[PDB]
Amino acid sequence: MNIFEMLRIDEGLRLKIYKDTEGYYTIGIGHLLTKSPSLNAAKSEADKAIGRNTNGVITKDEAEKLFNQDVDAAVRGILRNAKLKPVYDSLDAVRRAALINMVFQMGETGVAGFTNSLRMLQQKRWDEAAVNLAKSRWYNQTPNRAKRVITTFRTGTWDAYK
Ligand SMILES: [Cl-]
Ligand SMILES: [Cl-]
Repeated sequence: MNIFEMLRIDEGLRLKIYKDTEGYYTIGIGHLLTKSPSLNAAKSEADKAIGRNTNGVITKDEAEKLFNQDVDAAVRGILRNAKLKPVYDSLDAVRRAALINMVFQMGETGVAGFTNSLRMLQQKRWDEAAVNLAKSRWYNQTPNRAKRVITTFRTGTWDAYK
């Protein structure tokens, strides 16, 4: 299992514009297009992202290409963030995939806001960090995905995904 396969299980793949769990326009593998309510603003962002007139539909290839960039961006965002980088550096390979996953879903800003859990992860206090992460809108809004990410952090194994 690896980050790509992990995120592919969490986000799924849709080749036509769709609405995410929060109601925002998305396409592909969890690629957010816009938080605006307009399907047209959504189609525009899609064409700009792909480089062609898409009419809100893309191909598998196009989807994976966006996915590749977005994982790359997630990692570089972590490495560039003063709050995130130390945490990341401190973690083993599996748990790093868990933090990338959170960043991909909620952005660098959001994750960075998990001050206490981050501190507990740095300290390697798995069980306590897992309890802290669960007290969040995140866990309440997408509980199954959250449990999977959280177990990854608690265990350092891919069990939740197997
Ligand atoms: Cl883009
Ligand atoms: Cl969920």
